[PDB]
Amino acid sequence: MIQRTPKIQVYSRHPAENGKSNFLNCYVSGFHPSDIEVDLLKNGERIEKVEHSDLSFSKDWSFYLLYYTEFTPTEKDEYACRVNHVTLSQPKIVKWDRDM
Amino acid sequence: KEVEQNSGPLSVPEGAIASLNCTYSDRGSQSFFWYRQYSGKSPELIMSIYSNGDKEDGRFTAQLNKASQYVSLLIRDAQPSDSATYLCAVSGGGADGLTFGKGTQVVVTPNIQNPDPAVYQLRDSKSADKSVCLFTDFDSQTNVSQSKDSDVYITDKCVLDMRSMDFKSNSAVAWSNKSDFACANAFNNSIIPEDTFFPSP
Amino acid sequence: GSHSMRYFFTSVSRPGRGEPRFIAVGYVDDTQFVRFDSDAASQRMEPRAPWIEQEGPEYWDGETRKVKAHSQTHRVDLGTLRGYYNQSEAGSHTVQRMYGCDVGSDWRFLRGYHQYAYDGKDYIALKEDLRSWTAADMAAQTTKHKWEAAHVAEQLRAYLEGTCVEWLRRYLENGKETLQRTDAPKTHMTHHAVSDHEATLRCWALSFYPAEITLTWQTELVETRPAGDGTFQKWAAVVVPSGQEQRYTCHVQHEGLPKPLTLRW
Amino acid sequence: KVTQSSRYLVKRTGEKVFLECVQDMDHENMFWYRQDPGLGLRLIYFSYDVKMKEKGDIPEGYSVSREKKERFSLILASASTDQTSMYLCASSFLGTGVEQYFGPGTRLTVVEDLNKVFPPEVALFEPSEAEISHTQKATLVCLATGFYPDHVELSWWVNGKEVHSGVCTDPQPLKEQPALNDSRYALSSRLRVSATFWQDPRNHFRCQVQFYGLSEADEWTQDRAKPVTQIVSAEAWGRAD
Amino acid sequence: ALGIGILTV
Repeated sequence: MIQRTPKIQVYSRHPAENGKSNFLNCYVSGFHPSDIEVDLLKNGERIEKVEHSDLSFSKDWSFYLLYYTEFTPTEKDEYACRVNHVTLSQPKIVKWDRDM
Repeated sequence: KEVEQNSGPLSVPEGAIASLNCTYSDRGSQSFFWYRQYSGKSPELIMSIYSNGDKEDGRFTAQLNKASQYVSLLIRDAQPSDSATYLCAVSGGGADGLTFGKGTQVVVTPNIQNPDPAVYQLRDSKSADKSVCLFTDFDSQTNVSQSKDSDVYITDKCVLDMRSMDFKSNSAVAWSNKSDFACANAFNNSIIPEDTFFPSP
Repeated sequence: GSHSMRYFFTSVSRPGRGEPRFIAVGYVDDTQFVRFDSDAASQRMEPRAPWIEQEGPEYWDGETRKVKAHSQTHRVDLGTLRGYYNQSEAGSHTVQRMYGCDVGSDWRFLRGYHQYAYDGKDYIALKEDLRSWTAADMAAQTTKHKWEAAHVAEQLRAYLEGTCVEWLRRYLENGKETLQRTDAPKTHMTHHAVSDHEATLRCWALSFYPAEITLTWQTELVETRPAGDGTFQKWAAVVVPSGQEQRYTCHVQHEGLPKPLTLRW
Repeated sequence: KVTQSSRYLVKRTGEKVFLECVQDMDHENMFWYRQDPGLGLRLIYFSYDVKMKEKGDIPEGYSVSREKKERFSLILASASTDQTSMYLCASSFLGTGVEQYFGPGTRLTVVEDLNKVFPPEVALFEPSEAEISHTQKATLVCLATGFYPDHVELSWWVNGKEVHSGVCTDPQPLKEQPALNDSRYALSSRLRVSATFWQDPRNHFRCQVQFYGLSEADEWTQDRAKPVTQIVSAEAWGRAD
Repeated sequence: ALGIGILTV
């Protein structure tokens, strides 16, 4: 019994192009237990309809999950991923970066 | 979807190979079992098989062929101790039920090298003038058939092994409660050698 | 090239709610083909790849029945593991177990494995021979004697070397158009300044399949991540002395590239 | 391994009957079968965990109880004569492709009335002059007759010690009137010795028959010995020619 | 296809 904090990547399925609908991705992996909350944000606010893949795990037993929501990136709209887990003491917010 | 095996009794000379076979209807099946059950005893697990091919354990050889839904058990030296019913079993996948075969009986018969067939009269050790008739010492190919009459009792042939010696012999016992029954005509209605011994005066 | 079939099971107790959660997922290479989640409407094993959908009703009962067996097992397991570890029913625990088989280009047998965890930690594993077990501590050593008594390794070896390889082959065949495809990495580079004088080069590998990829510079390497459509993304990146961009190059090795790509800027 | 609470049983029609089965192999699954000549095993009930039960191939007449992991009760709710059979308990670990192990079986027989229960008479028959002279060997035959139910165990005792070499008892206890469902049964056995051994008057031979009948407490009213579980022997001494 | 040899710990 040891706990691991999740790694988080925030990205888009297809290259970011302002005005074209795309999918927004938050990929969380490397954590234990499997009980995790992941929310996707737009200008600070939770997006209603987010889907996620089925729980799976790595050779080192740590879980991963993909969370995705359709979104249209513009030049100014802030998107982020909000993760809560028993290893964190406060919600972990990672901003989308197109350059990454 | 049943399991099916060849029909008993299969008859096997001591030293020879007993061939037990088994087919199953479900191609998805994955575990296969052989149970030995002696007379009025519970089945005993004697062999499990899981991959295509042959598996050996002492005098037992099992083979599994999945393509054909076909399971085999060979018993290599057929010894006397080896007579029993052999059951085929497959994993039923459902809460661990097994589907069982109906059973194949195996009678491993001895090599009677120097036979000497005989019927003998044997008398009650107690005063009772009562009498029993013993057919013994015949070769394993002879067969003794159930009594054609209603008040005359005849038993199955039974193998006894005299181990202080190196001797084995078949016998069967016959008796009737009618005082018009004798051992001359006790064992007609059977394969009986002409040379079989009937003692006189 | 090579191929995997792999199942993963996860069971998680949840005190004061009900029989625990059990997730079963099955992969062929980098593609999920099946699913089972104890908490779901179906209560069936469900397809998640197109090609597997061609197995008839008897395959889906079969797999449903086996997958349920596995959940029921892992229920009993949480709780047995508690007994062994003197823990109460008030804590949430996990039990995890993956298994599967590898094959090469010819599709012959390569390696087999079967591995089990309790609360994220190694508990008991098959050895590579398939005949012997590594046990992590003294409770796992109870299990081992249990599984020796029961000839579990004999069973697993017949599966790993047998059914496992034969079912993978069949999958590989009924799904050649999706499982034997190979999507080569769409490749590009970006450049970004930072407080001087240094710049970040960023080497991109995008929408490739399978997920095995290798990105090499003459240093950050994010983990290969899914794009969500069945393909994979990864990047690698160096901070390099401003103005010296031609000294550096990025080499992308991948199963879909007839020859290693090499990138300039 | 596995134990069942009883080995032979004789019960009147309508009597409710308890068969118990106990496993100490940490097994989670438990199964009750019948076995009958020509049919093979038929599953009556099984249980994959505690307080659970599912009807098997033939659940009519039967109820089961599984309050404990090591204990799986079979109850015959009102005994009929078609419930006469061999009853086998079985168990196994939960999982995929696991194997079951059987208990020793219980042999249960159901009669219309208990007055059909009879102990064996035992008699044993001495070797022939003929056989002695012909082959230097002597065969003792033993005969157990008129017993009901077919619930016996024959064993040979030579000079106060049980023997096995040169023995063979009939595997099938035999029906005296194969027609009746309630007819009495008979059984033979043979013990073969060298002639010298038989011709020695110091040697003692016993044909022992363990009969399993009524308990020492059942309702019995009639003019004959309560047909209780008992041993009946016959004897013969070596003939001193 | 799934397999055998899954047994309780």
